[PDB]
Amino acid sequence: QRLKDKLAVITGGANGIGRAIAERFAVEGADIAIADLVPAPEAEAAIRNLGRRVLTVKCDVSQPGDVEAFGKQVISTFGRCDILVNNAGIYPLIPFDELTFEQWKKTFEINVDSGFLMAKAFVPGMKRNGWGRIINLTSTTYWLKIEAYTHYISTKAANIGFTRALASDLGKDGITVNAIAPSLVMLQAIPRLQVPLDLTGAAAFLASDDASFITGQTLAVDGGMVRH
Amino acid sequence: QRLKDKLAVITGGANGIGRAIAERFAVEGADIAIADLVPAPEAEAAIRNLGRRVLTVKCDVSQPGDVEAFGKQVISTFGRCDILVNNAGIYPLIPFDELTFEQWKKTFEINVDSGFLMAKAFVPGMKRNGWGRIINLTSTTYWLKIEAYTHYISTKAANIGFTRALASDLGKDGITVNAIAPSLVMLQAIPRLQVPLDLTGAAAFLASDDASFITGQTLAVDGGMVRH
Amino acid sequence: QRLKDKLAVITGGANGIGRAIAERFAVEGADIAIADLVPAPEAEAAIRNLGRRVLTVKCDVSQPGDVEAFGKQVISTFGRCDILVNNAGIYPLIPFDELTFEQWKKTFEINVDSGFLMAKAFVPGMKRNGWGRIINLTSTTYWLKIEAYTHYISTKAANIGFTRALASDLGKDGITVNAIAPSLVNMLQAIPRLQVPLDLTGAAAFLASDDASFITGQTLAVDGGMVRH
Amino acid sequence: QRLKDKLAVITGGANGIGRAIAERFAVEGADIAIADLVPAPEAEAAIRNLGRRVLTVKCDVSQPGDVEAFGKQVISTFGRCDILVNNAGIYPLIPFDELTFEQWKKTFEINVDSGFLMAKAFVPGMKRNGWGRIINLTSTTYWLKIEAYTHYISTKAANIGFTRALASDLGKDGITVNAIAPSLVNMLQAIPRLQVPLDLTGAAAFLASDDASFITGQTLAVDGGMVRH
Repeated sequence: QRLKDKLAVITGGANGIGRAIAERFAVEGADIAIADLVPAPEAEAAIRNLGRRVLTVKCDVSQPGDVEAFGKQVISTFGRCDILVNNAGIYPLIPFDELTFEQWKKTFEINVDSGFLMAKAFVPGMKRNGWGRIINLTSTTYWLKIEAYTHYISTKAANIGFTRALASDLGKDGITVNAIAPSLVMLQAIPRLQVPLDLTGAAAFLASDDASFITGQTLAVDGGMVRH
Repeated sequence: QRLKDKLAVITGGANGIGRAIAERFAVEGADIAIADLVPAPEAEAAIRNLGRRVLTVKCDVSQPGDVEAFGKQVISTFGRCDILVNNAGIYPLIPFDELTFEQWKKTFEINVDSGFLMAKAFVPGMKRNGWGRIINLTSTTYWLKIEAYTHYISTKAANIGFTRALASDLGKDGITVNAIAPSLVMLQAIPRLQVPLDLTGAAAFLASDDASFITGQTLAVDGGMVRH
Repeated sequence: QRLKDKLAVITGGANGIGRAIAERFAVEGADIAIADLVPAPEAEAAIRNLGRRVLTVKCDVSQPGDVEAFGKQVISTFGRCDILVNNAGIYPLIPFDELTFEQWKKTFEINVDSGFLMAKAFVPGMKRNGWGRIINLTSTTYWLKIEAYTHYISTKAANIGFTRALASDLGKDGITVNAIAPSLVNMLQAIPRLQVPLDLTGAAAFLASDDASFITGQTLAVDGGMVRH
Repeated sequence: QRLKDKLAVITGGANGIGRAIAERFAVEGADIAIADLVPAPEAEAAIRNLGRRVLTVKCDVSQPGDVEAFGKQVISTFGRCDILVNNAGIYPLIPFDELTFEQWKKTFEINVDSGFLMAKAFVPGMKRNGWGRIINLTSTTYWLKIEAYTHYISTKAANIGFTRALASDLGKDGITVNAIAPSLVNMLQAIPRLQVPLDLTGAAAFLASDDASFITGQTLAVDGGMVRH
């Protein structure tokens, strides 16, 4: 258990990749705090069945108010967040001539602001303790030619810039900041369909002390399609 | 005259790199339209000295209303915009601990929303004429370890995402979308400081027929410091 | 023990990073085969102390004859090779105006040909077993402005192309091919302290495990956050 | 006439992209020196028709003797070499299990050594005069998942490393070193149409001109917007 006595936060952790990472971290000894719009009964039962503590909060991660309240709550309950996984995000297909400023803005609020708001809430606790991990979810579409995702790819690129820049800011405090880039769901080197479990090993590795000298990096886990 | 009979819009073109690019484009034969919060007397004089037309409009490129008005004025005055240079942007140094959500948002509104708003205003005209050029200014800090620029580097990264994704959406309309990455102003291969004129060649190149098959790319002009 | 019942080959494993990776792999439960110019008594003792099998062979990894002989010996001795770490390499500083074709050629033979020769020797066995891991050591100097390394950086870039192209070739065989980029032996890093061999071992073990079965053709920089790519 | 009174050398300039670059440089005012295994009658005609001087030398760019002799002849003929375009190279499709060390080696000798040998030949003069442009041709396959090109992609990656490292070595001497990555020749590109030699000339002329004095160590992909780096 590489994450023993650690409290990990996963946004959008009620389902999909978010939940997969949450459980993997729990398996590795970490207690869990999930922030999402919908309830996470499944994740909660699986995590508790592992003997781990878990808290689920209904929250709109794009709203400063909800994130501040979520942060206070997580701090009151577990006292501190050691690992922050910014997984929350939307990816609607929208042709450029139909893309409105409102849709564009909404995409940034959910995909980018949430990671910033969450960092503001938990970095202080990490700095005080001299150890921390922040993992941002980006996308391989960042390196691919694909239409109707101008708003989406712009935010995913922002996630990488956020990762690199924040890593520079927090590197002296024992905190690493990295990103994981899954495919958006032949062109891959490994002819296998991607599944959430394919990303849990990388997340666990990055959140462990086996990667303490690794920060500001983006690790693509996609069967070898993109190269960077 | 690689830019003969074309109207180029340069946001934040009153000074610095924006101004240098505007004048070079004029030298190449293009009429100019500048969007900025301040007047551009020096720029106008240089452009008119080249026998080219110029229009400078007081405009807050981050505000939908201003951009929409700016767009109608440009179309009414020149009929169309063939080249859009999204150069406008702010880059204040702000340590993460000091960085607020308001400053974070403001940085995105100026550095990222502007490019989207301008594209929405001028892409229709380019598509109709079957030719267009959009050049986004980003920053080499995107690949550098430098503190106090989490907000800034996140937008600079978004600019690249925007470049790559929009390039894919408009590639079939005869419009190319590229980005130029100047350094922020020993580590360089070329031992001398960067000056505005070092970037004009690349901009004129990307805006001409010599680069009609180049799109979605990011060109670094920094004396050989970053490599990507 | 994620590497239990695995035979891992480490080139240039008698010292430094090579030796460190070999020992960590042994800790993970794998047996070890070392190819190097000099003997590896220290590494062998540490590996045996962990209760693992270890073989060291005098070998110039740039010579096809040597590598071929090394391959046969490893296969005979362990039955197979599941993990190949192409660590071997040199990095002499040589100003361009002083760099000769002989030196340039020598740098490629050791730094690039070794990895190719080692792959030709162990890939068949991996393909047959339907599982394999190849890890190539490159360098962050690949993304850095630094003089007197035109030969070195050229080979380090080649290591990456090799990594990417071979990953494509073997993607259907259950074999992944990735690279690790350490800094070349403070204020320029996000993490201030100096890099130590142990900083790379965690990354090597991860890539060699099932935790990275869907990861291939990638280059992982472990340098305290200096380079970004 | 951005290249007015310059002497440019283009390896493999008898046909395809090489020739296209040669003719464009001639259009921009430069005299031409071509190194290739075959004659360039079509190229020589067009260039002389542009009012420019041209020299074509039967030459195997992978051999030190040939290159050294080519350099002396170019300097002896024009008294200078301001621009070097390392365009020569081969790209045979070869599955990994069939790729031999000999094939691997030959691919490096032609695709990589040639660039080095030409630099040693012309860099001294560029440095002495304090102005120079070196342009290396690489390939977008460097960033693409594609099989049977392990040898090829490894050399194309070497070209980028060479470009980056040499740029650092020559940056203080008024010399820039950059690379152009054309696609190896529809819906995979942002601009659907097929790539043609002319698509690369604009970038070649740009980099070799004074419009790119502050650009060095970079790789410019010209492929219709397929790859992104």
